[PDB]
Amino acid sequence: AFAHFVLIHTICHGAWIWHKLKPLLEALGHKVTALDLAASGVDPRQIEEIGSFDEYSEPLLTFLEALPPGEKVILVGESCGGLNIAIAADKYCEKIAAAVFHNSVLPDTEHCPSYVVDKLMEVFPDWKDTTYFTYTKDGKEITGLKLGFTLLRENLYTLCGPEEYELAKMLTRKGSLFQNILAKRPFFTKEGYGSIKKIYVWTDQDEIFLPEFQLWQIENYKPDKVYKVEGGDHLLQLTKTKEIAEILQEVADTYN
Amino acid sequence: AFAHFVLIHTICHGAWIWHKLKPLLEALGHKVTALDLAASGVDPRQIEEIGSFDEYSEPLLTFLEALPPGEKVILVGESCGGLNIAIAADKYCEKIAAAVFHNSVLPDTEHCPSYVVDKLMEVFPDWKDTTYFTYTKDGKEITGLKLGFTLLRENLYTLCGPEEYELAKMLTRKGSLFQNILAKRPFFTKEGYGSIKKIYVWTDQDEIFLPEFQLWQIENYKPDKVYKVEGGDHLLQLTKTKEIAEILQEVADTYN
Repeated sequence: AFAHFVLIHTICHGAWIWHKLKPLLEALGHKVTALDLAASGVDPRQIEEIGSFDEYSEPLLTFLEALPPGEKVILVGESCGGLNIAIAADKYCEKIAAAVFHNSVLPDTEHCPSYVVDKLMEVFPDWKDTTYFTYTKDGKEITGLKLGFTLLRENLYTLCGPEEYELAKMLTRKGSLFQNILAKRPFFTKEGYGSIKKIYVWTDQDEIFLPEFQLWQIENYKPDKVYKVEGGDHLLQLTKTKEIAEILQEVADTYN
Repeated sequence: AFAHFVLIHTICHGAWIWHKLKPLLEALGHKVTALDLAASGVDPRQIEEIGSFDEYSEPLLTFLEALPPGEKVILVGESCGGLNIAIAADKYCEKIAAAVFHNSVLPDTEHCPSYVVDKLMEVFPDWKDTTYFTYTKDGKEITGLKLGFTLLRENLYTLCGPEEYELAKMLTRKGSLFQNILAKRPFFTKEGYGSIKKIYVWTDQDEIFLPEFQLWQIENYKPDKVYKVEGGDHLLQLTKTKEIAEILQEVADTYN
């Protein structure tokens, strides 16, 4: 079967991270939308204009709003994209056939929104040459960051080619986890986010979202289906593009 | 020998177009700077804020200004990047060891700045699905454009892979040729731009900067050296990356 996939990048990243997977999915006959979230990729906004993970998700929310009644899509989020998925699901669960997590955070409904993010910081505390800054928006102090080039090279693009890593150095922008804002945000709902089908894709060779963290998330919030890709790195859409497309095809044939 | 190359993208493009060539040049021991011009790539400005090709060149001019006395670089421009080179040379000729034109416009000093651009429009009048718009800046009506996806696919990324073409669809932004502004701009000088060494690189398989146009430019303003690459397409830094690096190495060993 064919499906309409909506690819969601992580903070500091942009739609460009999906430049290899998107054409492959289309070669399978699927419809693919790869969005730039607020202040990401070529979006015109700067991070200082964004005050929460929800505002950061605007482009995704607006896209879903534009979907005619009856049209469903399969969301695919990488790394922190899982949070965008949760936010979107509490607003448009009926338009989501399923959500696919790609080495991504997996929020739940029993703990506050920042729960898995706080856990991630515990498992991976050293972000190496990543730099941080602060700005104020809507009366709150937000911590912004810019992923370090060494961190990118060693933990994210571990096995990616130098041509792919180059795009990261040229295109990655300042972003934020809005961690303190997530902590005070209303919990994700059981009726919205809790009701959607969730497929968890990962590899134990991920050098940033370590096995301890990912296995911890799976035990914390049981996915409907779990796919483990052998080898590759954190950026499976670059190092295991073909494998990811095959998994997404199966998801398309399973959930609608 | 080693040199410091400054790669300059064309309008509607960004530094990302050099993601393959930059690491290759560095693997040869060179220092490489790939800039995002105004309102291009991840530059924060929008095209409506730019009123001339000179303002558009700001990032290049600012970069050259920051070069300590005695430090020279080799400029490499693609397509319309040749105009940025001419503008930069009339301000920092002493900091330019040489300029390399990569399937690029080659301005002269005998005709107005828009001369070769006007000729290009005559040789390649149909830009297919490219769209146009107008905005006003500093009392002038400027024609902006957004390269059509079909034009990109068929004439620019002719022989490039679908993964490279995807980046173009995801990253290309609105831009402008500032043609009417160039027409009224003071002529490029013989003492500045006219004095720098110019190396012309091209391929007769270019589907947008056609052989008629490029051979016309070579006859119009005789380059110090001409390199013709067999095969490939308009984007030789993607389809003939290795060949381009070898040519640039020879340039580095020739001009300093």
